[PDB]
Amino acid sequence: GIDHTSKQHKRSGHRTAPKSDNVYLKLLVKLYTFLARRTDAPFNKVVLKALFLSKINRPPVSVSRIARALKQEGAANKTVVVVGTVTDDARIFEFPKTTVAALRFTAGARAKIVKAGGECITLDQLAVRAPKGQNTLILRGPRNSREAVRHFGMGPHKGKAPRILSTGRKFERARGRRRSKGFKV
Amino acid sequence: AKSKNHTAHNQTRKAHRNGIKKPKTYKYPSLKGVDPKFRRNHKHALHGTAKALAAAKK
Amino acid sequence: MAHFKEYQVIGRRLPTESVPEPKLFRMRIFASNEVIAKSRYWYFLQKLHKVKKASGEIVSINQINEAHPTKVKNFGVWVRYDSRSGTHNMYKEIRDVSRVAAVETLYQDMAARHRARFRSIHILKVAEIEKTADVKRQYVKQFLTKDLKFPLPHRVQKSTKTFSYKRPSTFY
Amino acid sequence: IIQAKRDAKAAGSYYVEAQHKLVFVVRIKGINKIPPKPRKVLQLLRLTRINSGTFVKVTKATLELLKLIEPYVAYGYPSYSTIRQLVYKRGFGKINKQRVPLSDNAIIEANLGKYGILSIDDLIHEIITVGPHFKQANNFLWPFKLSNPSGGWGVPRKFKHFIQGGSFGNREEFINKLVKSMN
Amino acid sequence: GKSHGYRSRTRYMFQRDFRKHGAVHLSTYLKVYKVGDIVDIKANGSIQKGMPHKFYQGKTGVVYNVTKSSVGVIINKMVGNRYLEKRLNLRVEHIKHSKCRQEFLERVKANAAKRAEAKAQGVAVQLKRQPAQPRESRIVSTEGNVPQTLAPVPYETFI
RNA sequence: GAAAUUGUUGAAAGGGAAGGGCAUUUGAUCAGA
RNA sequence: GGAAUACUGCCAGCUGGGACUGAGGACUGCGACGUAAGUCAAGGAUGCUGGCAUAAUGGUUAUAUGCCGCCCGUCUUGAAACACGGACCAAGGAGUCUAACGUCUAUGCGAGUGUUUGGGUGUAAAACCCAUACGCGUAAUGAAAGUGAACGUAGGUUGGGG
RNA sequence: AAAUAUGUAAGAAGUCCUUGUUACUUAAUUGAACGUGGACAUUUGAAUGAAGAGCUUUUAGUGGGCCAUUUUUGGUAAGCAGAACUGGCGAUGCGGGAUGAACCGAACGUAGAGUUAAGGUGCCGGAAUACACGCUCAUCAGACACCACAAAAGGUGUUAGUUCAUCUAGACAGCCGGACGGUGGCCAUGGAAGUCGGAAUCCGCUAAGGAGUGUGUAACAACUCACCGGCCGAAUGAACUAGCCCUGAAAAUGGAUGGCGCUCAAGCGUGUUACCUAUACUCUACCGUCAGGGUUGAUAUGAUGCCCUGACGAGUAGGCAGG
RNA sequence: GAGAACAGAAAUCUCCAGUAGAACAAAAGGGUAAAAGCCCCCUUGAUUUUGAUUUUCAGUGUGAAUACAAACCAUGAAAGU
RNA sequence: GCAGUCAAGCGUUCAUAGCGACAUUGCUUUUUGAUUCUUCGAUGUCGGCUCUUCCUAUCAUACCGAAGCAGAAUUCGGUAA
RNA sequence: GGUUGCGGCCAUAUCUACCAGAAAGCACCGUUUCCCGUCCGAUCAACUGUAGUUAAGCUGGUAAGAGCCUGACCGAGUAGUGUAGUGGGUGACCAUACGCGAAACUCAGGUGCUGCAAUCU
Ligand SMILES: [K+]
Ligand SMILES: [Mg+2]
Ligand SMILES: [Mg+2]
Ligand SMILES: [Mg+2]
Ligand SMILES: [Mg+2]
Ligand SMILES: [Mg+2]
Ligand SMILES: [Mg+2]
Ligand SMILES: [Mg+2]
Ligand SMILES: [Mg+2]
Ligand SMILES: [Mg+2]
Ligand SMILES: [Mg+2]
Ligand SMILES: [Mg+2]
Ligand SMILES: [Mg+2]
Ligand SMILES: [Mg+2]
Ligand SMILES: [Mg+2]
Ligand SMILES: [Mg+2]
Ligand SMILES: [Mg+2]
Ligand SMILES: [Mg+2]
Ligand SMILES: [Mg+2]
Ligand SMILES: [Mg+2]
Ligand SMILES: [Mg+2]
Ligand SMILES: [Mg+2]
Ligand SMILES: [Mg+2]
Ligand SMILES: [Mg+2]
Ligand SMILES: [Mg+2]
Ligand SMILES: [Mg+2]
Ligand SMILES: [Mg+2]
Ligand SMILES: [Mg+2]
Ligand SMILES: [Mg+2]
Ligand SMILES: [Mg+2]
Ligand SMILES: [Mg+2]
Ligand SMILES: [Mg+2]
Ligand SMILES: [Mg+2]
Ligand SMILES: [Mg+2]
Ligand SMILES: [Mg+2]
Ligand SMILES: [Mg+2]
Ligand SMILES: [Mg+2]
Ligand SMILES: [Mg+2]
Ligand SMILES: [Mg+2]
Ligand SMILES: [Mg+2]
Repeated sequence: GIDHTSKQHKRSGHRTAPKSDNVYLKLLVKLYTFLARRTDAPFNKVVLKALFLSKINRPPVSVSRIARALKQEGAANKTVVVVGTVTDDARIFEFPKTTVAALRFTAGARAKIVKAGGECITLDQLAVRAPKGQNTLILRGPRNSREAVRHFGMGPHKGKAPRILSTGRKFERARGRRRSKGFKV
Repeated sequence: AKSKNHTAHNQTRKAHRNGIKKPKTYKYPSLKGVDPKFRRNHKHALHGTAKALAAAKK
Repeated sequence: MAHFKEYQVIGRRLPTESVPEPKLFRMRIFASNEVIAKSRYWYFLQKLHKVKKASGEIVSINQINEAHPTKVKNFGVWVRYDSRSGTHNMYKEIRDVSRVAAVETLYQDMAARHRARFRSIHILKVAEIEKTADVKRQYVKQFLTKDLKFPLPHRVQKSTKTFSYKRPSTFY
Repeated sequence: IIQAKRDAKAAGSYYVEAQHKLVFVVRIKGINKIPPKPRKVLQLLRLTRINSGTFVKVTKATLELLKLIEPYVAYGYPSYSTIRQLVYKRGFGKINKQRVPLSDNAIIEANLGKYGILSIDDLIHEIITVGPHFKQANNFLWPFKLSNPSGGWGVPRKFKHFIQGGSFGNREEFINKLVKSMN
Repeated sequence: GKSHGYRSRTRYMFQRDFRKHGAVHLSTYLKVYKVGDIVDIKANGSIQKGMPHKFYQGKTGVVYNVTKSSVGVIINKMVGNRYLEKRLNLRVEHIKHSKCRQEFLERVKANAAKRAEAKAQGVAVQLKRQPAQPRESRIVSTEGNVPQTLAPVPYETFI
């Protein structure tokens, strides 16, 4: 007998492979597994981990986000790496010339980058260009912006978006939502 | 039929399974209950300090 | 609690700025080892003086060997013990060659006759009665007569084997 | 030490030897029905299994732990021979924690060499003399997994104090015999 | 039926420290509390306003707010299996400055002084406190201190 | 043309149930090199 | 006065008998001995020999012997229960589908998305193709009339992977 | 006014120095708060540990509990009823307590070896009819906690003690001799003389004798004892204390230290060793799980692969995974 | 307690002692002495706005309470309340 | 319900022949309670009749000890179901 | 060092009974037109500092003084208590082991200390 100080046979709780069955994603994972093992590159390790992430953990990164990251001081010539989808944004009117490595590009995002005069490369092209992740800039989309997230932690005085199908007057706004009907929240 | 009324038996074991958690101290704690006069003036003091620190980059 | 050795145990009532060099109290403790000797020392010092193990220290512990381990002595032993219903003082006499053997006999005898365990007995005093005719217990006095002889009737020899072929004898 | 004792006796004084700086503690109680505070103290002394042993540097803060766990452990003052035999036969180190046997001095140097400990005898020295890096050397030592004693416990019942004819508590110098029979 | 009022079971807790009843001395009001100061809560039963609940008697917290006659104190209350932040509005008669950190501040100052004098004089720091160490060897003399032999005393009643 | 249930033959065991687990004796039977 | 011996402890002192185990499978390491070559008990068994070559070992099966073994299912704090169901066997026999949803995951596309109401077409309930709409999303808030998201490098501070 | 329990602190979000903002505050650049700039990494300021820490979502079952020690309420009490802390059972097998949910020991992958726990070692039954000092004889002996009951009160049974006494100037017991006088002491009584009662407890002779220890009479008488002597000659008496044993001690089918049986025990108290054996501990092998790693440089087809290292494995309800 | 016509044990007047042995609406507990008690004077903060907080607690509601803010007031010489 | 221990008293005298207050220790489970553990997919729920066996806290019978046992009768108690 | 004003801690400062107090201060003390308040110039208000006094207040001292305070190997490592045992005991309870550890009692000592400002033989 052993007085265990922790749960026995506990799984790490982190993905060690993508749940996806995409053969090309698995090939990318094989490449970056090799790189992360035999380069000592923190970039390679974090990209390998990012290649496992589920869809909601890979929120899209827009060309606007890329442009702001490049407006960062000294980042103007760094290659932007997005392990996920790069989406287009018409709210910007001056996109810079840059190199973006991403899992996927929207038609509009690819068009905007190429029209600005840059290149859209895949992550294996990125691995060939910078096996240690030289001069890279890893961008991540706004995870805590999902519609599902605003319902998380619902409760009194939390301000957290009740789960509701129909919105408007007569829909969860009377008793418990104002001091004139019983109480407020 | 009468039944048990109350006991704290097993409650500490239940609470310690996931452990009693210290409440994650933060720097810059909230100013929720702080005196509103102090807060009203603190907003102006901070806006002025921000303006001064901005202008101080010449 | 086992075969006994006698230890002198000297403790201090640890010095402070007020009282340097405290008064070095000593006891003769019959115990089977030194851990028990020091434990008994602290037990009796806490019965006697305002001190405890945490506020004192053991200055020394030394086994005391019998000065004449091969001469038969008569010991007077004064004990204090707790019965099931009270505390009592007792005086007994034990014939043996050493204080440790006398004390072991005393513990056996207290257990046998009064069901007094080790924890219930205090050895107040053990002293050799130097002069016979100061032996005051007949069960010892009968062994001090001149030219003492006695047979050992009905000798029972133990067989090494299950069966015997002779219908044995108890002569001696 | 021997000469100081003799000289004090010759001068009519008493040489009060220094208090012991090192104890070896062995958990002699199973893992069932332990009150929470003693159980936590046992886990913090890494005695999470019966017949597991660790070295503890004696201070007030650790003496008050031994006091709490007394009915579940036998402990005492380990000799150089006992420590040497423990480390030689049952010495294991924590390297990615990986319970690595101390079969070569290269492992000891690779993990404790930053403290000046280059060999198994350097480790034994840092244990017996409670050195500046005793905490790191002792924690690097995996808790010793001893067997039951080979000639028995010497008592019919283990779970009263050593003073009361049992096995637990401080048995100060007899811990060497117990551990030698357990090793 | 059962009774759990605000001041239930406080009969002795909120009493006035026999022969210390009456008016609160002026030092209590002359004390100065700043946001961040560590205070111990001990309710004064003679000041019924701004009084803490009985749970906070003997609790130590951090001043987060300062008002005319009171301070806001942050306490960490254990509820269930975690701690919740509680904000009490206590009048200054129910709080005192905590000495739970005066020893720490004095150690901080002595440590700075020792570090300075060390990096000025040589190389040694030894700035961490240490638990009470095992005693060192000593020689105990018998000159004027010959050991006295005690024996257990016989039983008697003396009643 | 299953099982329950049954006859016959063959084998075996059987002092107030039978059945089962570990191990081996004995009998019968059998694969592997 | 000089020894001895007991007791306790130490030896990186020597040495005899017994039991279980032999995992691994080129080399690589740390050592030891040796002057060096090499050798070794040093990162896990090899060497020599005998009988058998099949029911001999072994498997299966029945039986015997030693020790052990209450009747399952169920409700229950508690069942072998003098609690309930069950004489036996075969076959059947109990979380399904749907409308609308929460979380999570996969996929496609992405500020958009959904071809399949319908139309075209067809090798004809398939597959293929498609306009306008519509649904959800891209704006919230207020009972409502209504109003409606950049001081700033879409802010400052602290931490923050890279 | 404890013990136990309990709040806080033991640093870089720290300490020190200078000076910017403000509509707050001050008589006042006074202060408050927030900053700018500057200095301080070996012990960044106790110990020990840390199969890491932090965070989130979403759902199952459950929402009859019960037991043990300790604290504790109601009740005579209960295997009763109700609370506190912990540990358990439920949900759990295994060794022990014969038997048993909860007690003791210890928690469980499949095996081998060794050692043990609690409990045991006459035989059942593995293991000393071991060793040592005593106690006990029961015509209802006793024989291991939980636990399967016994008390007050007693016993020249026996053992060990405590205290006070007597004693060669002769003790205790035994046998024998004396056991008087004032005096029918005072009072009463119908009668009361030592002896139905109250009170007084004297004196002489004295070696010694009570204004009386009992029997006796109506009262007498008469016997008898305290008290003193004769004989004997070394020890003896009293009150207590507590061990074992005995009395106290009565129920219903025939039966239970588990059984047999056991008496310088195979009982009781105590001490020392040896020995027996759990699914526990130690070492090794194998299975699986988890974790950390190595290896896409080729013939190389299982990179979800191959391989190295360490640790772990109980389970109802329930969840998930691989089949 | 000591005193004063009726007037005594109880009327009213006076002094002394008096740590609260009184009073504070009510149950009990706490609290209070130049007061929180008694008497007197002035008053309506028992008002307005909408937040925060504590107890019960799911950290929901309700009740009750605490400390502020922004007003208008009361009282006092004033600090204040 | 049954039985002890002590012994102020009753018993003309006399605590204990036979009793026995004030107290106090127990036993039993043929009383009645207390509890709700078993049984509500059901243990046939009064009494009598019949019949067997068991217990002893013995009414009689056997043999005894004690007495406030002269005899007779009776009472107390022992071994005894 | 005394004294006053304001104080801090709130008896080592309080209470009882006596004695002493130089200077200054404080105080009692003198008066009722004014402001003010009373049944009452007793209190409170005002005026004088002049008529007087240390009688009292006040301060200090004294007391095998009461109280209070401090300390103690004084009691006491006692009571209690955390942890432990297949310890004892029919039980009630108790002993032992590892720790913590009172209160009463006894004795000894003490009887305000001090901040700011002003003033004084
Ligand atoms: K029924
Ligand atoms: Mg319930
Ligand atoms: Mg052996
Ligand atoms: Mg044992
Ligand atoms: Mg108090
Ligand atoms: Mg057919
Ligand atoms: Mg058939
Ligand atoms: Mg030897
Ligand atoms: Mg075979
Ligand atoms: Mg069986
Ligand atoms: Mg039931
Ligand atoms: Mg069942
Ligand atoms: Mg039954
Ligand atoms: Mg049913
Ligand atoms: Mg049926
Ligand atoms: Mg079927
Ligand atoms: Mg239910
Ligand atoms: Mg259940
Ligand atoms: Mg269990
Ligand atoms: Mg039993
Ligand atoms: Mg045998
Ligand atoms: Mg008795
Ligand atoms: Mg007569
Ligand atoms: Mg008996
Ligand atoms: Mg036996
Ligand atoms: Mg024995
Ligand atoms: Mg095994
Ligand atoms: Mg892996
Ligand atoms: Mg499992
Ligand atoms: Mg007033
Ligand atoms: Mg209410
Ligand atoms: Mg119940
Ligand atoms: Mg029926
Ligand atoms: Mg029937
Ligand atoms: Mg009878
Ligand atoms: Mg006047
Ligand atoms: Mg005046
Ligand atoms: Mg005067
Ligand atoms: Mg006095
Ligand atoms: Mg236990």
